[PDB]
Amino acid sequence: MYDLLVIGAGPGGYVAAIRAAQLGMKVGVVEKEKALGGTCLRVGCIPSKALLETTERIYEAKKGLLGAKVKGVELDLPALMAHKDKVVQANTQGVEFLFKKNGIARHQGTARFLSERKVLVEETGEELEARYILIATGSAPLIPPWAQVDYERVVTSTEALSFPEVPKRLIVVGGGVIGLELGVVWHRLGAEVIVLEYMDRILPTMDLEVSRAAERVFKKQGLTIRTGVRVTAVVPEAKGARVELEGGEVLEADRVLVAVGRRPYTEGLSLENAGLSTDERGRIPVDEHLRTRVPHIYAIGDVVRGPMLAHKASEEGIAAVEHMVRGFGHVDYQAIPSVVYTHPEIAAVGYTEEELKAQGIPYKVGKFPYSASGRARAMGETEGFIKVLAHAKTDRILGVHGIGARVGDVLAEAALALFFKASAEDLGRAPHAHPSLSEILKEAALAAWERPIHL
Amino acid sequence: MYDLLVIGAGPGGYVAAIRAAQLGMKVGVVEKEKALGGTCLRVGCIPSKALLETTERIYEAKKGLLGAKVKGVELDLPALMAHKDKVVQANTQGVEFLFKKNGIARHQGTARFLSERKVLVEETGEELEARYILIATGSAPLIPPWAQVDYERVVTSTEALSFPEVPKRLIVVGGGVIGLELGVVWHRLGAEVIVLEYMDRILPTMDLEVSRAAERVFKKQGLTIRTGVRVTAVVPEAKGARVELEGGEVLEADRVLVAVGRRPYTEGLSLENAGLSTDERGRIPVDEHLRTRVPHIYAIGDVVRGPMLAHKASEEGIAAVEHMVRGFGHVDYQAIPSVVYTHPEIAAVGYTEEELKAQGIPYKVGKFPYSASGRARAMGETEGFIKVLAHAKTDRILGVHGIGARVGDVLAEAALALFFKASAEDLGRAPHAHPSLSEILKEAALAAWERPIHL
Ligand SMILES: Cc1cc2nc3c(=O)[nH]c(=O)nc-3n(C[C@H](O)[C@H](O)[C@H](O)COP(=O)(O)OP(=O)(O)OC[C@H]3O[C@@H](n4cnc5c(N)ncnc54)[C@H](O)[C@@H]3O)c2cc1C
Ligand SMILES: Cc1cc2nc3c(=O)[nH]c(=O)nc-3n(C[C@H](O)[C@H](O)[C@H](O)COP(=O)(O)OP(=O)(O)OC[C@H]3O[C@@H](n4cnc5c(N)ncnc54)[C@H](O)[C@@H]3O)c2cc1C
Repeated sequence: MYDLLVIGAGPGGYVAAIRAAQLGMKVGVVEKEKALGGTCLRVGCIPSKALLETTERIYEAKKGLLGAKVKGVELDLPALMAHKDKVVQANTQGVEFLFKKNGIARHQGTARFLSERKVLVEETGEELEARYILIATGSAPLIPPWAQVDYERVVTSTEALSFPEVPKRLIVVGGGVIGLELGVVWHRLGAEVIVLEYMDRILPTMDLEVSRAAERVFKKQGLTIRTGVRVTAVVPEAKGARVELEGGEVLEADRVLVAVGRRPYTEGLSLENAGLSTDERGRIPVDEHLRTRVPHIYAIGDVVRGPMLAHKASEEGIAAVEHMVRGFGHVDYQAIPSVVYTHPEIAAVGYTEEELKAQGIPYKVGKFPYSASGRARAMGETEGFIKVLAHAKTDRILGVHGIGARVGDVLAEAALALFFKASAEDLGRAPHAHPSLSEILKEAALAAWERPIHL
Repeated sequence: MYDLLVIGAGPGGYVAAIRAAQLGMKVGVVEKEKALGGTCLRVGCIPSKALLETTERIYEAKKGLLGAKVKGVELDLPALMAHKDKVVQANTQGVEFLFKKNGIARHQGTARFLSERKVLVEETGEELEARYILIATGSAPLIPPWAQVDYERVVTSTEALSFPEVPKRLIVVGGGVIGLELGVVWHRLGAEVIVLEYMDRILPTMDLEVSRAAERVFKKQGLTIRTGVRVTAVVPEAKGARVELEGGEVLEADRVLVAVGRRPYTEGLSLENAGLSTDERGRIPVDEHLRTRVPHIYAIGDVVRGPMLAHKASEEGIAAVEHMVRGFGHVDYQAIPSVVYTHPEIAAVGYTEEELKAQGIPYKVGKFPYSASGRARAMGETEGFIKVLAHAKTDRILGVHGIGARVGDVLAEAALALFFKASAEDLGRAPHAHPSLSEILKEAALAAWERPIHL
């Protein structure tokens, strides 16, 4: 039998499988979709970043380039979508390559538990046994009952990656990362975009300061952002769709993207046959080693608690399989960055000010603006900042947060510093290339420690 | 009198002055040029990066943007140069702001030693005394006797930042960082550029594998690069200039940039009156705390040994003044990155393979290509790599090197890892955002340690 059977071939599942193979396990993977790579590769991170990177270049050329006159920039939607598809194709084929290289067996079908040690692949009729089972079934779009999604006029993120033309009017229901990113993609191509959010801010996982800054920037760019608004219905119409709000207001658009969250996905898994159940939010409860209540069955990624991120899922996959083989594993949740791939980028790592205040932890704030950065100035960027939060007594970095050009790339270093349990002093004293955006992080760190040089 | 008198207001001097004021010293600074910021801000890092960032965007638009049909792009050189000037001016005014904020006194003129403790500001006639003196006089372009520089047709980097029109043909004599960067700027604007280097490689401070890749990339972009050639004369002509090579070959061009290096600058300083002298290369010898042989006189930056980089100078400035006040101070030379701000960027930190082999240090190589990167592919980038060198016994990161889009940004993280004396395993295990160019570093690190997930 298998040593490890993995259900799902997303970031969590497929990386777990490769690591397990590296540890000497005989591994099988069941995935119901034809291509490997999960939500992230097929309809998530990869296609969305393809669209974001390319539209960003297009948008900047349309606004004008410093030192030049651009005579014309015409969207070529077939070419834009072809690039997206080619990037996805290359990535999924890469996972296939790595499975074959690492000797990982793959089954195509919906895995369903028969017992705690046996799983049916419903399509092939195969019954598979394993010593360890790793549930990595991911998530799915949350579709509230009031949202009548027809996958045409009222859509999820998947269809929003592939609109057959630019929507004259797009409404995004939900002010989270996914909807905002896709809102920006189509706004750059000429769509009038309106974002509706029930909560009193967008990007709720970010530090409040960063959420507020993000809203200002996107409004300046020309998106309409409306927080504190409860959508009561979304209904398709003949050649568009309407969005009803609490109080009677009705908005009309050509497409409406329903992006109010994602829910852990366990449909068709028959968890009950393994002696398992989901909690109130649909998650599979796990302990600190990612074991369910049945000790040889682990769960990771979007199907369990924690930030619904690809690299969160993969790190949990690594820790789970390392625990299976060695009896020890661990994920440093405080070193996992969360990034929004708009321009400017928006990011968070470690604790927000809100979380520190709630936990009663005393801290110092260090902040350095992009306006004081030589490199940012050189690029024609002036807006944004990075903020370092450090413990008031120990100087330990507790969190790093920012908004600005490439801030996600810059905060890669911040995540490393957190992983290294760095002090603000040590981050700020470390050499940083001049002139570079990393110097913004350096000065922010110095400011948290004591004082910066350049403020 | 002053506690500290600093000679030179470049990255070394001006940062040292701010740090010194922070430590409670009474500080004066003598600078002969009207504007503060030194070579770097006035005629170096800042103007060159302004030109590089802006021409990069113009050049991409000329080549075509993914998902668009782009018409021809028309250069506006007055607008390009206006941006450069505006960036420089904001940066030099920033230094003025910080001097005033920190209570640093400034003198305009050439400093010249009268004794070990007294310095004449020649143009104001002031005789200035100090407890500590910090020589941060920088460097100047190396002009070999065979190069007849008239600062019009045959020029240094300073004039090459401000050519009145795009030269139809530009020849760059010297294949180092500064010449290559400026060659690329004008090439993007339509110049036929030829780079001549005496050594058998360009970018001699890079890892040899990286130098070779750089040569291939720039040739493919359309630069002519000729290594192994000795220029024997450069002479201005009426409407151009000629470059003679050993053996009789003569090249002709509209402008010739002589960028064969920079030399430590101590002209007019009368070092001998301080009881000091320069070595054979023109450097001021210093000990491990940056003291000259006269222990209250320190020297830093381009005027002393080590990489001639702005952040190297400023770090030595911090270390020198922390030694004056506290008797501490430290510079981690192994963590200082050297970056070339072309596209793709080119970078090095810590030891090259050549240095490791020369020193007999056993090491492992880990390499991950941009071709395997999800984020890189989404951007339309496929070329380049990052390479991590780790000690064969201890797994200590010894060096990190790369070429690729934004590789300098990515290697900010590598510099931090080196500063923390971390292992390849430490770096490779750290969470990294997906999809991001930083994952290229992560996978290279894991490959150095043992094996990556994605190869
Ligand atoms: C548009 C969009 C953009 C995103 N952008 C980013 C981003 O840039 N960065 C980031 O970190 N995250 C991003 N995400 C989130 C990211 O996609 C998820 O966090 C990630 O995919 C979670 O990985 P996972 O392995 O837990 O689950 P998934 O990637 O969802 O994989 C689960 C797999 O399990 C399969 N499956 C489920 N049940 C069964 C069954 N019973 N039998 C067989 N197979 C089954 C599914 O077909 C699926 O392929 C984005 C998401 C969306 C939709
Ligand atoms: C075109 C170009 C591009 C560059 N790009 C980069 C890059 O992007 N990144 C990087 O790290 N480095 C770059 N550099 C190198 C960088 O400029 C130097 O490493 C840096 O300026 C060194 O700082 P410093 O303080 O030692 O000397 P400097 O910046 O040269 O400052 C010395 C100052 O001392 C003054 N001075 C000298 N003698 C006297 C005297 N006796 N009295 C009064 N004043 C005096 C000079 O006028 C000068 O302003 C570049 C250089 C060039 C020219």
